[PDB]
Amino acid sequence: QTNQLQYLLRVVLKTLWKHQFAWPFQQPVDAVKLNLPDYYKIIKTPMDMGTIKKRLENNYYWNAQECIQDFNTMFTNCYIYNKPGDDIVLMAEALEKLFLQKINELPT
Amino acid sequence: PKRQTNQLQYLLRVVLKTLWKHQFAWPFQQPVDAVKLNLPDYYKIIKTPMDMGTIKKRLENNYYWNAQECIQDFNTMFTNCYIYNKPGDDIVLMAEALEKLFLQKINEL
Amino acid sequence: WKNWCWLKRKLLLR
Repeated sequence: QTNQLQYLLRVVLKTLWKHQFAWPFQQPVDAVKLNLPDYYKIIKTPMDMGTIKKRLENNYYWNAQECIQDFNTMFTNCYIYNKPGDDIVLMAEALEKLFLQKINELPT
Repeated sequence: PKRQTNQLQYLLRVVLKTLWKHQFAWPFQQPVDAVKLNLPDYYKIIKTPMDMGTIKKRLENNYYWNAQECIQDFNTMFTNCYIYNKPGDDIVLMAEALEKLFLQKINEL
Repeated sequence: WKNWCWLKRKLLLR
């Protein structure tokens, strides 16, 4: 699915990347550097937009569903690790709503 | 106390060094970037921003006239946190601990 | 203690 993956990179990911809420999700959560000793115990599948970007740029995805799954993992990780009403959850919910608006227009 | 350079050196070498090593000091070691942190009304509520990183470089570079001016910046930093946030917030519990330690150490000037 | 790392930590604190 070359065309769907090209859209995920140039439209979906780029749109989220340019939002001012993107920065907490643009690189992996380094739990050691961030002094989060419990992060890897709770979150078993870390994921971020920087990793998604490199996977799209290096053709590591075989279809669009693989890429969409990584986006959802990123969002759920944030919802699981943080509480409702946390500032970062507000940012993630807005980014996910934005994500779903662009996934509606995915080509066939 | 006439030698105000000495009291300021104590604030830097003893007071600030002790606070800097506290486990709850880190939220106050850089200026609050209200845009990046999505705090849209922060600069409207807080008119005199202050942080320990700014106090540190001011102490190191001979900015203050006397110790009370430096103490005034510490108090502004703490009150800013109390004003903008709600009682019982995690960051307020951290500010209260630093302030208690701060007031504990300035007694020994 | 600075830049992104400090900001992230700062964000998670709220």
